[PDB]
Amino acid sequence: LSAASFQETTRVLTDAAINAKSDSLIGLKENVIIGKLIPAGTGLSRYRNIRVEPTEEAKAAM
Amino acid sequence: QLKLHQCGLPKAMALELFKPFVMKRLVDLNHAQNIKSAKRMVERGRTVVYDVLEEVIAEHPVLLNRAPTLHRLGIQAFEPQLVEGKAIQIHPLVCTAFNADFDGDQMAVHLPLSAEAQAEARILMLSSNNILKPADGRPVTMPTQDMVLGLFFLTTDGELRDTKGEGRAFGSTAEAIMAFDAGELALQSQIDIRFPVGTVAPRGWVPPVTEEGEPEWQQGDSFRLRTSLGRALFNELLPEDYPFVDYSVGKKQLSEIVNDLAERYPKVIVAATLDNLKAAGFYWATRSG
Amino acid sequence: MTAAVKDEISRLPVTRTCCRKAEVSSILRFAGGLHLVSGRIVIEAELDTAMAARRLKRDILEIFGHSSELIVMAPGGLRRGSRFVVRVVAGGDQLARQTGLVDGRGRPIRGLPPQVVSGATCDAEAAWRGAFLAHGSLTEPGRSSSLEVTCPGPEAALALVGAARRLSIAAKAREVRGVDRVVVRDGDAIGALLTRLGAHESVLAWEERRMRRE
Amino acid sequence: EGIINPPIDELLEATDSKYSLVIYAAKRARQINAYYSQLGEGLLEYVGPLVDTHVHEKPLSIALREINAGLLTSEAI
Amino acid sequence: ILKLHHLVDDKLHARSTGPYSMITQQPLGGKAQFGGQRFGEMEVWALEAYGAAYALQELLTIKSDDVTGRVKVYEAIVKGENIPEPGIPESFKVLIKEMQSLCLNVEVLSSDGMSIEMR
Amino acid sequence: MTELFQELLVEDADEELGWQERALCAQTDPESFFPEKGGSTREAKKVCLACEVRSECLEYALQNDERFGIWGGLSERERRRLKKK
Amino acid sequence: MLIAQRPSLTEEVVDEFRSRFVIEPLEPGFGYTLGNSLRRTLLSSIPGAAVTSIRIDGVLHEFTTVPGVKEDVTDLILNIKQLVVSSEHDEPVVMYLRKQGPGLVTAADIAPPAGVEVHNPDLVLATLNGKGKLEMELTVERGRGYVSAVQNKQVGQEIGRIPVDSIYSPVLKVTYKVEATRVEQRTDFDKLIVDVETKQAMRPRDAMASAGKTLVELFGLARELNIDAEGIDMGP
Amino acid sequence: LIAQRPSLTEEVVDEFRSRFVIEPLEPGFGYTLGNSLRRTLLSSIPGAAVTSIRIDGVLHEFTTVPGVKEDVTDLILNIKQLVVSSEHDEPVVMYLRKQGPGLVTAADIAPPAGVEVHNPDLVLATLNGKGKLEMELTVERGRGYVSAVQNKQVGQEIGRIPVDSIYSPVLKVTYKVEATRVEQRTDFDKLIVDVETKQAMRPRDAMASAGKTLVELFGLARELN
Amino acid sequence: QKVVVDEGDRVIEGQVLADGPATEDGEMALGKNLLVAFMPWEGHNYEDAIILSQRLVQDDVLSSIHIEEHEVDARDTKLGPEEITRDIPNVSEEVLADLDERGIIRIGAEVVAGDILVGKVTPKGETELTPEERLLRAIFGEKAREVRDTSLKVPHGEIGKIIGVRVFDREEGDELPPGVNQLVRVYVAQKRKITDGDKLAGRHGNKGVISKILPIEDMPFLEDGTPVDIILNPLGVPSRMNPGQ
Amino acid sequence: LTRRLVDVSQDVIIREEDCGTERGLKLRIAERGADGVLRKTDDVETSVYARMLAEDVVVDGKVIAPANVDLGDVLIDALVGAGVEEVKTRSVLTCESAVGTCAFCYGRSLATGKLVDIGEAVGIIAAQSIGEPGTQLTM
Ligand code: SF4
Ligand SMILES: [Mg+2]
Ligand SMILES: [Zn+2]
Repeated sequence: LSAASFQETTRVLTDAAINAKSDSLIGLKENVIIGKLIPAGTGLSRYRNIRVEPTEEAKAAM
Repeated sequence: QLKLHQCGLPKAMALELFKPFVMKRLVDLNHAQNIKSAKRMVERGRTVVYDVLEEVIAEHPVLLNRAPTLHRLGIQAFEPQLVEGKAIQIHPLVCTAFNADFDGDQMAVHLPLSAEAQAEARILMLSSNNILKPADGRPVTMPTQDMVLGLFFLTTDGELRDTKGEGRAFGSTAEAIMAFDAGELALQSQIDIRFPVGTVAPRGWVPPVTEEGEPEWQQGDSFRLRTSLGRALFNELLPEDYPFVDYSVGKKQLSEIVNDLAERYPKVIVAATLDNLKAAGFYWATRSG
Repeated sequence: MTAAVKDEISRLPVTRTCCRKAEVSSILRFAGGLHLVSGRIVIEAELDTAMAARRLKRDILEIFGHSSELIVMAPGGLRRGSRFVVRVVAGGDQLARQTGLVDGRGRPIRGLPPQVVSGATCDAEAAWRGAFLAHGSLTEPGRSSSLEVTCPGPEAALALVGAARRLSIAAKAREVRGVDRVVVRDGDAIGALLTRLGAHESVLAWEERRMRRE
Repeated sequence: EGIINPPIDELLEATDSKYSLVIYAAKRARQINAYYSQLGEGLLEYVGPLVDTHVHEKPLSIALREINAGLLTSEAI
Repeated sequence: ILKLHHLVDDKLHARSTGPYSMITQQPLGGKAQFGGQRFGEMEVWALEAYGAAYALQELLTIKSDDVTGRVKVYEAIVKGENIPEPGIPESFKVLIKEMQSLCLNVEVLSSDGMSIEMR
Repeated sequence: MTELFQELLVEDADEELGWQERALCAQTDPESFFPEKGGSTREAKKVCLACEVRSECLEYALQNDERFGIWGGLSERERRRLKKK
Repeated sequence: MLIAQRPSLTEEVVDEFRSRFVIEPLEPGFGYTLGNSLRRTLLSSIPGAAVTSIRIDGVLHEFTTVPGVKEDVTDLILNIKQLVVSSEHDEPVVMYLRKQGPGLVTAADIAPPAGVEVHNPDLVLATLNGKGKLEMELTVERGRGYVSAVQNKQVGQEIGRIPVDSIYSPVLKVTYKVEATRVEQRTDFDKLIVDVETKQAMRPRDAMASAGKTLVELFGLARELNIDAEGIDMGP
Repeated sequence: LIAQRPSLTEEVVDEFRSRFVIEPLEPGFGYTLGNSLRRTLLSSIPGAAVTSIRIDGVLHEFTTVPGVKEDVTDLILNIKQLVVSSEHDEPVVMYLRKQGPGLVTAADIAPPAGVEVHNPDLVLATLNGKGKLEMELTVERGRGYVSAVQNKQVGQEIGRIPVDSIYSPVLKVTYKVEATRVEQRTDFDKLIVDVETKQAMRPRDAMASAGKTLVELFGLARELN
Repeated sequence: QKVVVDEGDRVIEGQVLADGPATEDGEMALGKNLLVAFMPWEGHNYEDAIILSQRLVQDDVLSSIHIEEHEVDARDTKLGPEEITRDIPNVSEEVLADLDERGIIRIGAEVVAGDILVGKVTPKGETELTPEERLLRAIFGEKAREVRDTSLKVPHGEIGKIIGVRVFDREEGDELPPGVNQLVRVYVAQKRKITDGDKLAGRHGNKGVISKILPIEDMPFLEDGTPVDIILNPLGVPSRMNPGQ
Repeated sequence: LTRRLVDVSQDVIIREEDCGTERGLKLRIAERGADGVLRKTDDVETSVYARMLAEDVVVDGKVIAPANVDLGDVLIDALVGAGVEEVKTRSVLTCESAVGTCAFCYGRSLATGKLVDIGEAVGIIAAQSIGEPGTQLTM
């Protein structure tokens, strides 16, 4: 996908069709193309898997 | 007049971008009965619509951009405020980042919507957090023209200048300013000024005044320094803890000082100091001659 | 007699925005008025309850976005009844136009605002609650409470009767000596109405009092 | 006052980096907005705000204020 | 001093919603219409360098191509609630159809190897 | 008292859809204007008596010829006899 | 005509002797019309009293050093300058400083005559060591504003009389700025902020009142040309 | 210590130009007073000016009338220079009627009782042998500059043409601070303010109005107690 | 075009009788002579910006008249021909107040964004309506006219007077294209004064956008009290190597 | 040129805190002068600043600079004073991280003056920084 979107689309596509290559969507360009979160910055799974709750003291106060 | 984290939008553009928010808000305050009447009122441009717009627009960052975007400092988030006219107002300091001139350039404005987009535009991309350049680490948000000139005229030696005074001793900077108002003192003449306890002595400052049985502290001791009124006024712009500068400030020295400030101080203090330097530079560049 | 009832009603928490708007409009219409002085319109609302004035001021500030003064000097002059008066001078015209008292760039609306009418049952009962807080009484002189609340002009009274009808609660408008009110006489309707308004302890006390005496 | 406050350094003292702070503040802001939207219903879900607010204040500002004050916690699931 | 024919009256334009194109459903371009400003490659690179993923995702999906997401975003804004999650842009589907018309057997898989069928 | 100097001089709407907006009954229980069962037709008649667009309401009702409710301060058979006269 | 929006003045107090006044909402312009005039009249149009010259015993006009005193002559003069005094006699009046022995010589040891007062006796003047003696004469008189050291009036009058700069004005520092204030109606209306810092004797409010009185008199001077002339009326 | 107080005296250069000498002021104080007076004079002196016109056979500004040498847009610029003075609070109307060849000089305007036109030698238009000018002018009161979109009323007819209004009787103001060293044993100043008005009022009245405007602000300053 | 000659003057061959768009007495005149001072002023002329005076707005020193033309045509369709008429289906008469008897706006009438210049109606034919709209129609008893409105409206952000209207009718011998039955053109003119954001320049390649317009009383003034009309930045002269200015 | 540079090096992002590697580049500082006194090399602000030390430096049986430090100007001045010329720093060219690179080998982030974060996108920044000044180089 990235190679095709760079340049020489016809040659890249006809080379990938014969080999039956599979794209795993690990880069930035592919994720941008298909429209999901890029795997960098705030799009990583380290940061997005959390739980935000008030402290017991704060909830008790209000 | 803007701050380093502010921009000015024309009210037509602001009302067009923020149409749904304004409609919701003025249906919420009972200014309109439903969405249809609210949309009609917004489209026809009534009076209350702008009053509501000026409060829905608060604390909602907008991303400003100029093409070509050669590096990531070409997109930056600013807090918008309404202005009268049809042209966007931009802080003079950020121009070098955008490579923006005022000979007829144009810029584009985008509006984040979701909470994540606002958090990113407010924490990552804010304008007063991007002093340094990613290429080499030297500041780009720095006083460049008409401010370097003012700060150079303020802090420079009177080689061929008409230096009046040249031997007077003053008890404070206020007295020096009072003498300057009358035609008795020059901004570049050398005089002895006494400073209060708070000030920090210049780096170096090899002699703590020779004594016998009475020490001195690096801070909290009043000392007399022989300098010009211009340097005394320039040192009122820098933070309270910064050592006295006491030397002519071109553009290399200003870059060194700004880099030191960015390295050693928090971001709010650095932004405030940059605003102070900008204001003083313009003020003393007008009277530079 | 009614001080505890009005205290309980004032202390009742409220969440929905439309009901708060209806309550504010009702109280302003009944126990409020407008004055054109110094070329500007000022809204003055007189209440004789401790918490009700604070509640009205908070509602105005929250939903309508305005500031009030909350003076305690008695317009009556006795200063014993604690005749609280809440005032709105800044943006008074906007508040009057956006709360239903005046609409269409014309005369003040005699009845309740059209927004309050033809609304959900919650807004109808909120309007009745505001009307009771503003003016009203619970006499119980003889056999029935005579839960009478006075209104300015036949329009407000008959609008209150209509709102009460939507609650499946009987009511009757009446006029005497040039002043008109809405009253409900039978005990069952009184109890159901007071229960709907939100008061609980007063409702019980009235229930046991009526059952024991009758 | 405004976008400048609260200072970014004080916030970062309560988290690991900017990237985690963005998600943390955004999630709290979504919780506050969801609580406000369904306030008309009588519901027990979502909580806050835990600080004194204005008439109409953006939920993100309130979330950042609570984060700075230290009234929240973050776990990893 | 001369007065040039570059008046600001004819330079200012803004948009929140307007006409859309036919084949690909992105906002129309120009100023005679309402028109949308372009977000080219360089701006995408700048946002990627900043590390802003959610802002980029919303710019690329629920502002240009996500046909069913535009109306939902507008409704959410007007009713005052949370913005919904983005979908999948129409341009990707058009691209897949164009490649399939060339006798190329494209197919998007799940965590296991089963096609999603793209509706 | 609180007359606002007969609508005062502060107005920004400067727009009116029609004579519907000046209807007084809109500030009043709609149900009372359609007496069911036997009902009564005098209180709402009094309400209509003070309406400022009574003539317009009567004219529109007659032109469209509604045979229900009370319009322009008149009930069904008053309208019928006026139509027949 | 009519002003149509009456400006008002409000005060804020920072320290015991620092204030910040805000005047708003001023018409377009009118922020610089009465800003610089306010600053000038505050700084140099208010009477006061101050020291004019000294005569330290045993020291000529040479400022090499003061025997028996740790501080040099420049420090002594600067310390004397910070002294705040009040007086009533038009002619200059002389008072004597007679402190002696090792220790600390402060302003509380002066012996002012009748009609002259010192408003900060706790001020430090110098330090004495080695059983030295400090004999001084201080001449004080009245004036306005800041006047530099009056040079030698008569060369042969005496030997040791050192003249000094005189700061008569109670107000020490003044600054001002203007901003835009109005939001509801058309903007660009001016708001003026004036920051004032005086000395221990006078309060900023009195200085502002005196400045207002002086300017009112000065401009009534011009108004007297034709009293029946239409201006900008204000109402209340 | 100096007891002498300031004083103001007048000198007349010509009919509409005066020089006011104020002395003896404190040192460094003349420039501020001079500039304050200059700003007030150039800003807030009330007057009167034409705020609208309508011609018999004209619908808008971008057209020409038969028999005249100039467009309507080039006649609006000529009547914008009329120096009129009015005593009526409400708007007043004047009529201009001319027939036959010649010049429509400003003196041909026939004003009602109460208003006056002070430059009767201004040239508005030139008419040939088949042209007649019948025009109606409106005069109001105010101060400063009004941009002809404030002069647009709600019920404007198609034939009414609003016009820019310039209410300013003052023409040129300057000042000179002679450091005369007035002999008082010390340093002092001598301010000299030169005022020229545009033949609508006399400089004494302009100075009096400026002083009356300026005394009020410092009056609300002095009431701080 | 203005006139130069007088009613009695004698003209020789080639002499000038009337000027042009931007000529003054027969010679080119593209701008105005303004009193300029070179100095940096409070940062309002920072980096090529320009500070102007208010005297250039009072006296229309830099004002210009701009004109625009709008076109609309009525043609044939499947369901009969379109019509240019004043009877717009559902709009208040207040909107249809300045329109002429032919449905075309009247000369001399000012317009603002949203107003209709030509009233046009196109037939649409029978269509299915959603249940809610059907119930609304039943409540209000209105009837679909079978024709929708396609009038010509001024674009967004436009203003001005109406200078002229020109109408061609295919049945009046006019040579309209095939399929067009009627055509109409409307001319809208407006006078623009100089405002910030506008771009000025000189003859030596020194351009800049106006970023400030100060009052007359706070411009620098010479010894006799004459304010300066424009303030330029000196820093742009030496680095750009154009000492000609 | 910038398009090509961005494409070749887009998938280079930080994905670790430390790979534990001990390998590094030998970078020279303090070129010997003709006077016999060590003087800091001219091109050090863009060669050794903002870069960690792979192995600790030991002189006179001490620790002149501990391992894994930012290596600012103070440390360089101290090293030059102590009489040191070559230092074994850490660079991406010698990173053993199994996934991408790691923050320690990359070093400090020049845009914020702090250690690069675990989600940073360094390839795009490098491409943009290299390509931006290409409009000033005489063709
Ligand atoms: S006359 Fe018609 S509009 Fe008026 S109150 Fe009666 S029913 Fe309503
Ligand atoms: Mg340029
Ligand atoms: Zn590594």
